[PDB]
Amino acid sequence: GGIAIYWGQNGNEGTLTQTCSTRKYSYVNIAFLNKFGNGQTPQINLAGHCNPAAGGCTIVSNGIRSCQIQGIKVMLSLGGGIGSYTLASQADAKNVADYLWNNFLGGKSSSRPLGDAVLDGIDFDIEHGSTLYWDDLARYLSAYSKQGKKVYLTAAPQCPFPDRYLGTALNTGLFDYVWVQFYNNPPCQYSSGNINNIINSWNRWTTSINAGKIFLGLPAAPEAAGSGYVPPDVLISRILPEIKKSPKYGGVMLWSKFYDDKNGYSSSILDSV
Ligand SMILES: CC(=O)N[C@@H]1[C@@H](O)[C@H](O[C@@H]2O[C@H](CO)[C@@H](O[C@@H]3O[C@H](CO)[C@@H](O)[C@H](O)[C@H]3NC(C)=O)[C@H](O)[C@H]2NC(C)=O)[C@@H](CO)O[C@H]1O
Repeated sequence: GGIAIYWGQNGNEGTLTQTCSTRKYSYVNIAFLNKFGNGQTPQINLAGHCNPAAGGCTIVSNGIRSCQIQGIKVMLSLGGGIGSYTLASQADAKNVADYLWNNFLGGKSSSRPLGDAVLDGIDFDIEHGSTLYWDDLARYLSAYSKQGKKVYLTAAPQCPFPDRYLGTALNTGLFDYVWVQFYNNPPCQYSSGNINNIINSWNRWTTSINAGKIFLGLPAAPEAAGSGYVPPDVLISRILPEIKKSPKYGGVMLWSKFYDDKNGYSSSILDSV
């Protein structure tokens, strides 16, 4: 399969064009539209890469076009660890789907934040806030595919099955790629020597949800998460031999481009995925 990567949360990690030109990733999730819902004006946060006021982040459409011409899929990730995002009602789900359509996908807005490129879909990295209406947000975004171009739906649930924020949304069957985060969660992640908490968790997910492909989400360096790091040699010798048997295996997802560069994790595992 391929490597999905999160880009956008450290200004020293290189441009989106530098990231796609690496030829290591097949999917890039742009990290974070971290404020929306509840009448808030939506705001994208891309750390030190650019300030979105007055179209500062509009240069990012160059990197999106570059990645797409190389067949890389590019999603805008909603959520993240830090932010006031929430949906207050089903009406709010409609209003947010609307904004996302016109500002990031095929609708139209004078003020598109990342510029004129049309992203491939929306990633759900919902970690806190309401557990409600995310299934409605996924339905309203799917319905836009009926106006000709396909909107991809991905989700990054953390590994406790079911995810309290994303379980109802995952049960619709509308998601294309699900990259389960097997880190910062001791009961389902790797701890030295023990591979059975992560494999056993992998089994609950690949047999329970109705989705296109499931990926093994990992931290790219011991510094990228509080816990959950797996050394390259353990991943390749002990975990991937078992999870690649699954027909739903899609590949591996890595939290952050930034850490991946410092640690050379992709460079170590790219042919085994
Ligand atoms: C271990 C890990 O990856 N943790 C992630 C957090 O880093 C991340 O929060 C973001 O942190 C970065 C780095 O401190 C923030 O970037 C700074 O942003 C300001 C403007 O907001 C900018 O002036 C700084 O230059 C920029 N620093 C750099 C090096 O680019 C960024 O604002 C934080 N993001 C948010 C939403 O607040 C969070 C995000 O959820 O994820 C952690 O996992």
